[PDB]
Amino acid sequence: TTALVCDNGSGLVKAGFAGDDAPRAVFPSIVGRPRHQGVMVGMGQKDSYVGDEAQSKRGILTLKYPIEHGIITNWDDMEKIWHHTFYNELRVAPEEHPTLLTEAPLNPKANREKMTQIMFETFNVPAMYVAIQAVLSLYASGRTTGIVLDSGDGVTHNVPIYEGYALPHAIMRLDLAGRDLTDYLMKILTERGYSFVTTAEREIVRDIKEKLCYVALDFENEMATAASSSSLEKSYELPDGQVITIGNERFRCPETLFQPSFIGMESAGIHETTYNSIMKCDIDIRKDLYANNVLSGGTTMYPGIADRMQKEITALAPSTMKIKIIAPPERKYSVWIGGSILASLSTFQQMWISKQEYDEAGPSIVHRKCF
Amino acid sequence: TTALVCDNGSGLVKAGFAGDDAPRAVFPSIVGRPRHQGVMVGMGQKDSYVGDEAQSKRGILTLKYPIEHGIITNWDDMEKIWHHTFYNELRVAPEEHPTLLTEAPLNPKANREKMTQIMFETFNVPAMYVAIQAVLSLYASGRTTGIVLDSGDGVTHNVPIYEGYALPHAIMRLDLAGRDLTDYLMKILTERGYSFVTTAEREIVRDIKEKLCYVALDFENEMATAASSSSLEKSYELPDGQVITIGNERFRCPETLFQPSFIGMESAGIHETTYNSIMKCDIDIRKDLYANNVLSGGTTMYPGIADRMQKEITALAPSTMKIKIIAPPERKYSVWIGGSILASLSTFQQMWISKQEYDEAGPSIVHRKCF
Amino acid sequence: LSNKKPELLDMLLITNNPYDYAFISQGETTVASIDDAEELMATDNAFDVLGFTSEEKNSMYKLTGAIMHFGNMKFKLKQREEQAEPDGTEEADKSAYLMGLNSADLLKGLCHPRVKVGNEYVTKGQNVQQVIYATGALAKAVYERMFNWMVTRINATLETKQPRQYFIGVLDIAGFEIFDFNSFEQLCINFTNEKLQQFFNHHMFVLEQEEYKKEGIEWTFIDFGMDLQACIDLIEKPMGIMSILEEECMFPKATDMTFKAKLFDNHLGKSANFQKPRNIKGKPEAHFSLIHYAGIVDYNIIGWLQKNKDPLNETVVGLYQKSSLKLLSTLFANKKGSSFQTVSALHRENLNKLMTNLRSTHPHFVRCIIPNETKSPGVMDNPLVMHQLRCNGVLEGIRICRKGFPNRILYGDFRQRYRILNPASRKGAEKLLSSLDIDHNQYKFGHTKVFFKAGLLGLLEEMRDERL
Ligand SMILES: Nc1ncnc2c1ncn2[C@@H]1O[C@H](COP(=O)(O)OP(=O)(O)O)[C@@H](O)[C@H]1O
Ligand SMILES: Nc1ncnc2c1ncn2[C@@H]1O[C@H](COP(=O)(O)OP(=O)(O)O)[C@@H](O)[C@H]1O
Ligand SMILES: [Mg+2]
Ligand SMILES: [Mg+2]
Repeated sequence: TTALVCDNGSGLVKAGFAGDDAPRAVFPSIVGRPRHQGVMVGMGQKDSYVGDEAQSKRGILTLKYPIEHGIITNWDDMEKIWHHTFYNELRVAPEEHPTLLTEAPLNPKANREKMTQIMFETFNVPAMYVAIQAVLSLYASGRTTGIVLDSGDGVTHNVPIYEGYALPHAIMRLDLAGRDLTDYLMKILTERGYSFVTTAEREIVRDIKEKLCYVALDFENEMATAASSSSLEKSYELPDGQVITIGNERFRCPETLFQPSFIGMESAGIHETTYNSIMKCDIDIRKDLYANNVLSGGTTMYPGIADRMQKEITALAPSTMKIKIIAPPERKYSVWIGGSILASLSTFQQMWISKQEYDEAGPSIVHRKCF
Repeated sequence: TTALVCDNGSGLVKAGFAGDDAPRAVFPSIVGRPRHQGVMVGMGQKDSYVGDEAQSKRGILTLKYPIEHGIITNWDDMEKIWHHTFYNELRVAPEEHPTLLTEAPLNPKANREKMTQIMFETFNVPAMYVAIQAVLSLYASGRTTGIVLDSGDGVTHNVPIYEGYALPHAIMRLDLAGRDLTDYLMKILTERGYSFVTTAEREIVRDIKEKLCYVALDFENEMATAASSSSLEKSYELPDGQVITIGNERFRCPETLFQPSFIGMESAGIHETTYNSIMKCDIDIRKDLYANNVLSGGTTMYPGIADRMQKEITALAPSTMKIKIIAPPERKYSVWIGGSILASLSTFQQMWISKQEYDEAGPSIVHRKCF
Repeated sequence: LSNKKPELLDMLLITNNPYDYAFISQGETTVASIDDAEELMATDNAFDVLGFTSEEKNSMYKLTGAIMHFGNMKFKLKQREEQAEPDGTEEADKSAYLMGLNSADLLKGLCHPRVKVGNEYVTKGQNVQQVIYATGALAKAVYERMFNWMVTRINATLETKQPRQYFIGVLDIAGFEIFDFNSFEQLCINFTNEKLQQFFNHHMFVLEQEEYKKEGIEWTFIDFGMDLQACIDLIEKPMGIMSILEEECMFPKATDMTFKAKLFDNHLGKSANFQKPRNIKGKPEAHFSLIHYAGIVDYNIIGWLQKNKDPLNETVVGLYQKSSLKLLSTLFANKKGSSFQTVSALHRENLNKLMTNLRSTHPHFVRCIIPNETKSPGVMDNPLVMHQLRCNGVLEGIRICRKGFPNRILYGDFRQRYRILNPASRKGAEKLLSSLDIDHNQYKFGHTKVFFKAGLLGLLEEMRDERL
């Protein structure tokens, strides 16, 4: 029945049919509106640009993210995003395609209830389902145990799984993510003479972060090296010229994931939250969790993050146990691959929330035996 | 035809065929249920893990012993254990194989009756028999007189036998056994700061007890030595590193057998109950009983238990009397060897409880002349 | 592998030892009662004097030599990483030279496949098992495509430009093959023959219903398709054996024991056809049994997962499309994902295509059996013929025919011939048959053909001869 798979995520919307190993449509989750008056008569601009077109018109619009950290904060933008994804990108009729939606752990139940209400009453999908990001990521990695770290653009969480049995009491959620890294990158680039304030320059700073940032294995030694030598400086091409040279700010920005005190946060780094989450589990499964540390999410794609995290965990873990971190090249699209794999399974066909069952059980059907 | 010799015991089920030299299948008698929920769909975990399989999943299962002190309390779990033993560990169909069961002395008649009923109905064995765990242990030692002490994991009984004639009035049963020692080790390990509370950690504490514990010849002298010296401290590696060192708690755990007041018990020690049972018998058979003290069972495997027992009983016994304690290397499997020897006898072929006899005489036939 | 054609061995870089190739050595190296040299001479003589030339024959020999060569690379896993890297960069060079490809490019494509996500491209990590499955899938796919291309070339040589109208089809497919070690291939053959038997039963029911409508009376108007659809549903329908195997191929950590456990949890007791295996005559081992149309068949589970996975690499296909050889013709065209490809799915779709092609033509069934296991016509083994007759369903077919009223005779001929049963038009025939002490429930009156139960005509005619 070629069921549909979607991944709202945060900052990027990726969707496609089940049974594939790659999303067919990937575009930012951005809705923008014009802020100037417009003098040309007859062209008839539309009142809202959604998706990839807002990036093309980035210099005349005001970009807004409908989701802050996983939770939707502007719903009308979410119906607009879903309509765009279903019609302009995939060109499909959602009246005969079951839709699988991926949602983060530890979120308000009203969020899932409203997602199901929108799917059933606005688009009239025959069936739907809501799943956890980490479980799908572990599907895509071809594993059955191991703590998985999923750091995207909205929220970073660790979910430990052993033999297909979750450990909910050890699930930890941290709101530090890529958006905070971009904000800190602006706050640390403002000291060189480069000021990025508008929402359009958000995208430029994000591109600089994606292209020129890396995680250093050591911090103090790297700072000493950069403070004397000029081998760490690189130049970037702004969309109009005036090349900018970034020095130690390229590895100082991702250090927030390991030193969250940079942005005033109270919590500890991911290298410590993962160790704590492992230690909250039982003593008989800590070996497999130590030896099957799985990474996913776009934020975990910094060159050198895996080595630094492995070094930190080995410093924390007992010296008599091996530490292995799995970082496949396709971390960013792992969740969608896992979702497609799950939707392609035939034993999953009886776990859909049907239209009749939803009508019988109301919006509270999500938290019942059907998940 | 061939006969099966089983030994349910308490915490270790060992079985095989009659005429063999050693048991073919030995595995713990535990049943485990998944206490979590399970997020991965399609795997389809079984709802009950039985035998040594439950030992591999100690981190996602809760372990329950169907036998607490000799007697069977949960009967569905025992039926599952028997089905697993007959169909997976041995892979033999029991419809054409007589079975020889064992049980401890001084048990409720309901236990034996229900055992016989289950064996005759659920598995439809052609014949069955129940034997005392002490007579088999005496068979395996190549003796015909002398007391035997079958200190297992659930119960500790001392059955005196002279010239093949048992003395039912001198049989003494004590419930202090390996499980109580493991619980006391749990209690005294908190003294050093190590907390073992979960049922999975029971297996770990049992492993330390088996590996490191030993019986001291003199309790007070060893107390003085351990307090001043440090040569008694040994380290054990937990399944996740963080090695732990146990000192004075090494010989304190098996001292409960000789000092039952440690765990709040009122009864006297094993050495004193043995002497009391010796003097409970006649006066013309005390010499052979003194000279033929036989030890068996898993709990009697502590290094140096025989020397301490001999010293204590010699202190109790008259000075002009000779004392010998028989402790073969294979104390743990002595009962099964004796059962195999008994089932291999030609004269025993006329003592089986036939199916027709059971159908004619009801479940109460077992307490009749057909023991 | 025969040494009488040294040119092929020389250009194919073959050591003439079948044990040096894992694709061939794992089976039987050689057998008696055959001389493959004569078969090679016949085949290459046919290839030479035919529609096509010999250069493409040399290209096909090169392709089959490369297929033989793929069973040699090692693909050692890298240290401290799950990625796989090659070790024996010698057979890879030979294969690249045979296909005209770049050895470095082929190794990079095998170790690091590239997939298009959104509008960009990303690389995928693959360990030794994944690349082994990919190269096996590539080998089997290229072999099948080469065979299909050869068949198409022979066909294109064969035809002539005369107008074609309402062709006549001839088909030959092996029957219900049953051994003591039934496996996945035997299951596929049994499923195909099951579908063919279903088609035959449906055609027979259609013919019987047509006769009933011709005579205007329907006797037991129940379609025989449902009498046989149970096995097809057990095999083809979702939650069936094929679907369970397909979904187990994609599960993260799936083994054969898990496959058997899921089969038992899904079908043991739910469906009548599925049942526990039986231990008769000291057979090696069985895992599950089905009550097929020919009887109880027990299969084996081990090896199904490895031989069902068909992960077709795409970057290697793109490399194939850029070769200086016939690879462009073979791979001219190449939507379910590449990884989500299985042998069972392709077999099912091919069977469906064959069935939908055969439905449009009126069938004609011919059954062929071997009387003797040896070549001596004098002696013929009774159990073998019994098993083959049971498998072919000839007895089943005749019983289906005789279940209704197969005995039909013409009224006037009956009146003018069988009146001698008790010697001394519709109404006359009815009076004659009712005057011979015949129960009214046994026969059925019509207009042109009279329906008679089996045995009535035989008894009527055998007593008629006595009265002569
Ligand atoms: N190559 C890269 N290097 C550094 N950061 C990256 C890279 N690619 C993506 N990111 C960061 O990851 C974020 C995208 O996260 P994403 O995987 O889309 O989360 P979700 O899938 O939950 O929406 C972007 O905000 C970007 O800052
Ligand atoms: N070497 C050893 N030292 C101390 N205790 C042991 C040793 N070996 C086994 N045990 C204890 O003996 C118990 C096994 O007793 P067992 O003979 O199986 O009893 P039963 O015959 O009733 O099944 C285990 O619980 C274990 O704690
Ligand atoms: Mg994400
Ligand atoms: Mg015992």
